[PDB]
Amino acid sequence: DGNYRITCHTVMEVLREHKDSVMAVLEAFVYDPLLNWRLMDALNKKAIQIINRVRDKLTGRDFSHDDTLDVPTQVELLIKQATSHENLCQCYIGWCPFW
Amino acid sequence: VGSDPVILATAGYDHTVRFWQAHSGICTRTVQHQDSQVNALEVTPDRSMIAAAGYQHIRMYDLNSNNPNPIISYDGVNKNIASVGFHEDGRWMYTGGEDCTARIWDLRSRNLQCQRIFQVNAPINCVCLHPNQAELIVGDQSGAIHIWDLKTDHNEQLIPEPEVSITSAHIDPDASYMAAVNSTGNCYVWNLTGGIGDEVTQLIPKTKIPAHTRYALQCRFSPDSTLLATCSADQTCKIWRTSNFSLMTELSIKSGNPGESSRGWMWGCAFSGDSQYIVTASSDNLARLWCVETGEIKREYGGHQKAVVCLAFNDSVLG
Amino acid sequence: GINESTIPKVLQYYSAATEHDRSWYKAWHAWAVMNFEAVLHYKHQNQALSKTLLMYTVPAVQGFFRSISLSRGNNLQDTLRVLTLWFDYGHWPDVNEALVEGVKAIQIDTWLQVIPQLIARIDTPRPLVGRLIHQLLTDIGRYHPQAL
Amino acid sequence: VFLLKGHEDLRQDERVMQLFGLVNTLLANDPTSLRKNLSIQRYAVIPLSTNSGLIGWVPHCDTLHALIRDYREKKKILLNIEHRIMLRMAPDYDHLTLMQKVEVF
Amino acid sequence: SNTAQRLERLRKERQNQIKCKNIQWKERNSKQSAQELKSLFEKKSLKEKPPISGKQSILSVRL
Amino acid sequence: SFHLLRQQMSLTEIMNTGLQEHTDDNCLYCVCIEILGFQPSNQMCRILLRKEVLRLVINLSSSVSTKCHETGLLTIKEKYPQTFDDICLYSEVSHLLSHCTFRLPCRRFIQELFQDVQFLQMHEEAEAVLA
Ligand SMILES: [Zn+2]
Repeated sequence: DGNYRITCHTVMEVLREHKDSVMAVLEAFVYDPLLNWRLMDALNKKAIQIINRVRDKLTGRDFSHDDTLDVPTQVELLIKQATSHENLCQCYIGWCPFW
Repeated sequence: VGSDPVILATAGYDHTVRFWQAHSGICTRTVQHQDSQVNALEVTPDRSMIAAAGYQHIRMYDLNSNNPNPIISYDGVNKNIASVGFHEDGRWMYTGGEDCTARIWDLRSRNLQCQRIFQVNAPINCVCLHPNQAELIVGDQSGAIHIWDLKTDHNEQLIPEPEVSITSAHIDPDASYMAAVNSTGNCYVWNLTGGIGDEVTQLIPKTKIPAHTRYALQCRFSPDSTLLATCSADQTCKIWRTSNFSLMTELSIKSGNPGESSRGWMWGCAFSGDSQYIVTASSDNLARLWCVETGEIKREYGGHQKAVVCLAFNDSVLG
Repeated sequence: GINESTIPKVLQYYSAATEHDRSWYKAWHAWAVMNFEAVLHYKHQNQALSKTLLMYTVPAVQGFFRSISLSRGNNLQDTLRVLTLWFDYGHWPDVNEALVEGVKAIQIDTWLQVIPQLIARIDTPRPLVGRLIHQLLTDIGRYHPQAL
Repeated sequence: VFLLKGHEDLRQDERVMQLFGLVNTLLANDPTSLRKNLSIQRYAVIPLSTNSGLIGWVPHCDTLHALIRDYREKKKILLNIEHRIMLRMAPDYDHLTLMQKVEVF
Repeated sequence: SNTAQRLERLRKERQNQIKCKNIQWKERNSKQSAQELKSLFEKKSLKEKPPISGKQSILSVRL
Repeated sequence: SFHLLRQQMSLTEIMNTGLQEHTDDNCLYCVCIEILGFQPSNQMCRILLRKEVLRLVINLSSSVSTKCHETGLLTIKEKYPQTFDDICLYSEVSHLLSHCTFRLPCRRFIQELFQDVQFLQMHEEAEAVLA
C-alpha cells in the first residue's frame, strides 16, 4: 500500500492520458499479415476483438462494459484479482504460485 | 454388508472408503478406490448400491456382498463430478459436472434414451432435486442459480449477487424453504414454488442471515424441515431454526490454541431420521457424531489416514 | 460524442484554430487526427464511396506531415499514422501527390524509427504504392546505409 | 557478449522493445514521473531469420529462481518444501476441485 | 518361449478384467420426442401433502 | 483399403480373399494344386481378422510404437486362437517378411506365434498323393 500502490496510480494516469500514442504502435503490430499468424490460433475478425479489449483496459471499461472506472478503483480491483487465493491455486505447478 | 437399518460411510484422499456403524466405532468394511479422490457419495433409494464419484468416473460399489471392487463404473465425462443423486423410484441418475454440463443418466440397460443435457456458461458446484422430483437446481461458479424444470426445456436464471461462487443448495423435503450459500458465508433463502398444480416455479427473497465470515462449504436441511445446518471454513457449524432463523445451536472444533492455525476445515453434515443426531465430516482425518442440544460430541471415528471430505448417512424412514 | 452531425462541426472549430496560430503542435496534430477518425467512421458505416473518403483523406495526410516537421524528436505517433493511410488508401492517384511532396519536405532522419514497419510491407502487390517505398529505402541507404 | 538463439521467432520481441521505448519517452517528459526515476530496462534484439535471432546479454543480472535456490541450499532448506507439503497432504493435487485446492494451498 | 509366457500371462488378468460393467455416454437422446418428454422424464409426482410425526425410533436402538 | 478404414472405427464396431498379395506361385499350399495334384483349400467373420492381422504386421515394420502393435497382436491370438491356423496366412506373412525389414526381436515375435499349429490340410493331401 506504499510505494507499489502509488506507483501504479501514477503509471495508469500517464497511459490513459496518452491513449493514442500506445494505440498506434499496437495497431501496426496486430494488423501485420506475416506476424499475427501466431495469434490466430473473416480472417481478421480475431484481430478486431484483441484491439477492442486493449482499448477497454485503457479506458476503464474492462471489468464491466456498462460503467467506466476511475484509476484508483481500477488498480484496487486488479490488486484483489492478482493476489486472490482462488486464482493463484489454479496456476501451473512450475509457475510456483506458492512462491 | 448393508443389511442394517442405518449405514454410514466416509471417504477422502485416503483412496479407501470406510464403512462404519453408529452403535460402535468398529469399521465394518474397507473398499478400495484408486487413482482418484471422492468428491461426494450418495446411496441409492433401494438401499442396495452406493455411488462414489471422482475425476471423470462414477464408480458404483456393492453393499449386500463383500466386493472391494467397482462392480459398475461410468465414463464419458471429461472433468470432475460435483455431486450425484437419484430419483425417488430409482429410475434415472442426475450428475453435475465441472465441465459446465449437468446431465441425466439412465439406469435401464435398454434403449430408452431418457437422458437430457443442460449446458451453462460456468462450471457448476451443486445440484439439488425438488421434493416432487419434477424440478432441479444447478448452481455455478458465477453465483447464478438455474432452476431447471423437467416438463419443459427452459430454465429460469436467478442471481442474488454476482462475482461470488455458490457452493451448495438444498430443499427441505416438506417443500417449505430453499437455502443456498456462497463463497463469503451469506446464506440466502427464497420461498419456493407455491404452484403445486402447474409448477409456476416462483421465488421471492425471504431473508439473508449474516454468518460464516470465512468460506461456506455446504448447507443441508433436516427431514422435519425445522432445522438448517451450514458448514464453514472456520471449523464451525451453526444450526438454524425455521421459525425466526435464529441460532439454535453452535458447533465448533477449534482447539483454542494459536499454534494450530486452522488445522482443518469442516466439510459436510448429515441429519438423522428424527433430526436429533447429526454426523459431521471434517478434514482432520476423522468424523464426529454430535447432538443438537447438549452440543458435546457423542462418538468419534478415526480409521482414516487422510482427510475426509464426503459422507453418506441414511437410516430407516420411520423415526 | 462522435456523431454524424458532430464530426462536421468540430472540423470547423479545429480548422479555424490552425490558421489563427500556425506553428502550434497541438493545433495541427489534433486536426489531422480528427480527419483520420472521420475516415475510420465512414468506412465502418458503408461496410455494414470512393469520392466520400477523398475529401477527408487528403487533409489527413497534409495535416500529419506538417505536425511531423513541427515536433522533431517525439513524433512516433505521427510518423506511424501516416503509414496506416499510405498502406491502405495510397492506391488512389490523388493520395500520391500528397505523399511524394510530404516525403521530400520532412528530414530523412525521421523514418529511422519506423524501419521495421517499412520492411514488413515491401511485398505489397499494388505497383502504385509499391515503388514509392523503394525510393526512400534507397535514399536512407544513401545517408544511413549501415542501419538498414 | 550476445546470446545466439535458435528455433525461436524474435520478430515479435523486436516490436515489443519498440513499444517499451515509446513508454520510456512518455514517462521521461512527465514532471511527476521524471522526478521518481521511472523507466523500463531494455536489451538489444536483432533477428536474423524467421526462426533465429541475436539477443543482447544483460550483465550483473541473475534469474529469480536461481537466486532463491542458492539461499535455500545454503541454509539447508529444501527447494520445494511447500510443494512437498501439498503432495503429502493430498497426493492427487492436480485433480482436486476448486474448493479443495484452496484448502491444500 | 518368450511370447508363450506372455500369451498365458496376459490371460491371467483377463479373468479379473471382466468383473466390471462399463457404461459409456453415447451422444443420443430423445431429441425428436419433444411431446413424449412430458412423461418419459417428467412424472411430476406432486404428492405427500400429509405430514407424519416421528417418535425418534431411528436412534432408539442405536443408543 | 482396410488400412485406411480401420483408423476411423474399431474392431468390434465393424463386426457389429482378404490376402492381398496371394497369387498361385508364392504360397506353400496353393502352388501344389497343379504340379502335385492337391485339393482346393476349404473355409465373413474370418475375412475381417486376416486384414487386422496383416495390417498390424506392416505397422510392426516401422518400430515407431512396437509395444502397442505387439499388444494388439496378442489379443487376437487369445480371443480367436484359430485364425493362426491357415497355411495361406503363413505364406502371406512369410512373403512379407522377406521384402520388408524387421528388427530381430520383432522378427522372432512373428514366425513364433505360428509354432503350435497342426496345418492339417498339407498332411491330408501329401499323404494321399504319395500313397
Ligand atoms: Zn494359398
